[PDB]
Amino acid sequence: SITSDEVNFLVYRYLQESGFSHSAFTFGIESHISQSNINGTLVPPAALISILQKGLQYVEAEISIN
Amino acid sequence: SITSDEVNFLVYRYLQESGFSHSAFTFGIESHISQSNINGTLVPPAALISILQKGLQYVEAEISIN
Amino acid sequence: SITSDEVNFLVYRYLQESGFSHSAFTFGIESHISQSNINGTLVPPAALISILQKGLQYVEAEISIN
Amino acid sequence: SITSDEVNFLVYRYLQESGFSHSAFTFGIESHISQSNINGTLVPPAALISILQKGLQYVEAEISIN
Repeated sequence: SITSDEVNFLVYRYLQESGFSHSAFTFGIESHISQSNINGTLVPPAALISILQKGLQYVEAEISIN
Repeated sequence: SITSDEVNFLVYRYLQESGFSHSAFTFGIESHISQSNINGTLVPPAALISILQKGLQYVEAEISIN
Repeated sequence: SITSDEVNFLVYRYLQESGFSHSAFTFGIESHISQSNINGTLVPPAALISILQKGLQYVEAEISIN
Repeated sequence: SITSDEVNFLVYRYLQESGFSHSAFTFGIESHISQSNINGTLVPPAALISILQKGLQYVEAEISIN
């Protein structure tokens, strides 16, 4: 909540999923991903795109009560 | 709110800033990033990182209010 | 006899042919390969590999004459 | 005389030397270079560029004795 290694994965995903095969490959290595201790079978599809969408709304909502 | 191009640019930026130039380079070309209708001076640093943090916050904030 | 581009193209091919598809892609862009005055429809397969072989013989036979 | 792995390292070199840093890296991985049985410090600078130059001269020498 939320550490270095992870925002990596969250993104490494984004690349795999969005079809950025190369960028996936390269970032996979540069990120030292296969040493990165997260469980990938236990994090959602399009996990990056979403968590973002919401942080925006969290902003949007902080504007409007104020 | 919140198109591919944007989440892309956010990421590209996270790569540079954090020092993943080898990926930064590859991703930029694969995600046609020179054709970006984004003002990069109008992209604060740690942008991806901090937005992402507000997502998670908004998630906790919904779970604990239930 | 023998330009930068020339060797470059020779390599680019080697990457595609040998199926080093990630690098091929990357090297393509780094070595500004699309701007080249090479006819690719004229570049025989196993281009580099076999040119190497002949070089290596030219070493060996310039040693065995003396 | 002349193995798959051999021509790889040779090129991997050329990439570094040539200041093709990004393609050196990706190809470092894609060609499983850390597993390859060459002593890196037992191959001279501009190794690829030259073995090539000679292979072409050998070709020339063959045409001109006929």
